Amino acid sequence: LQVRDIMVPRSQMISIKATQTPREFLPAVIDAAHSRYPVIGESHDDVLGVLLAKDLLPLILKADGDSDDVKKLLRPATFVPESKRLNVLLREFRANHNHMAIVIDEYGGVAGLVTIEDVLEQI
Amino acid sequence: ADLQVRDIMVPRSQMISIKATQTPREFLPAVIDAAHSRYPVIGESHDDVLGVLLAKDLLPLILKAGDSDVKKLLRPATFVPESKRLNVLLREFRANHNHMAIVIDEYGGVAGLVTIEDVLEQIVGDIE
Ligand SMILES: Nc1ncnc2c1ncn2[C@@H]1O[C@H](COP(=O)(O)O)[C@@H](O)[C@H]1O
Ligand SMILES: Nc1ncnc2c1ncn2[C@@H]1O[C@H](COP(=O)(O)O)[C@@H](O)[C@H]1O
Repeated sequence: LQVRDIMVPRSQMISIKATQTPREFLPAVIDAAHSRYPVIGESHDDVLGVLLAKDLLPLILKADGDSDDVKKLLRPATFVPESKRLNVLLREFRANHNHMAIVIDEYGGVAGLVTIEDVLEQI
Repeated sequence: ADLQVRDIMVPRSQMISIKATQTPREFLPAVIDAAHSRYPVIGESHDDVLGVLLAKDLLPLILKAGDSDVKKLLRPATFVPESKRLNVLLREFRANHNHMAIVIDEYGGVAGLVTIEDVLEQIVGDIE
């Protein structure tokens, strides 16, 4: 199997727009209750990095944390091609201690996202 | 290799936990530093696990007035014995979609904690 077969497709990704402050994005984030979210720029094809929910914790004890710039909290996205084999990806997740990869198509567009939990249900 | 939970667990003395009497103002510094997704919450001692706190459940405090009692956020813990085999543990993580279990010794005390990531660390191959 390949990543493209088991990915969360681009339309179904819950993403955070990089222009939004926590005041604006947190309601949808809290509703979705995911651990990690792609952060986008101009479009769903413009993935800037990934936001970990737990990385928002420092904002609780700030004066004005609800107005912070999310770009500063970003981790780089791990990118994989659509054709990446699942057995290879699983070994990569172990080596790099990550949970999420952003899937890019043959044109560099964003196909979707894929997680370690999803890989385990398929191989 | 008949691998068991005790072979891969984070032992009790190395667990980062939160005391159920602590406010977020009190526990957040330790929680932020440790940077885990999930924390056992303890009552009277490290053996008295009340449940688990998910870091992501603290997000509403960014917007709310609150940082001065954790118990309302508590999720039930999943408990497993030290002797459970890893193949069985993996099936349970997959069946219940949980990531963490609290490991219990033969006396009912807390031996440590164990995660799905710890299982995969043990069983998945190196990059070839
Ligand atoms: N940001 C996201 N958008 C859409 N689906 C996601 C996202 N993060 C995780 N998932 C899916 O939800 C599952 C559980 O992840 P989580 O909710 O973070 O525990 C994953 O295995 C993916 O299928
Ligand atoms: N509360 C905790 N205390 C100590 N170690 C932990 C805790 N949570 C997770 N771990 C360990 O850290 C690894 C990564 O989990 P996390 O930091 O939550 O992404 C796990 O696989 C465990 O080895």
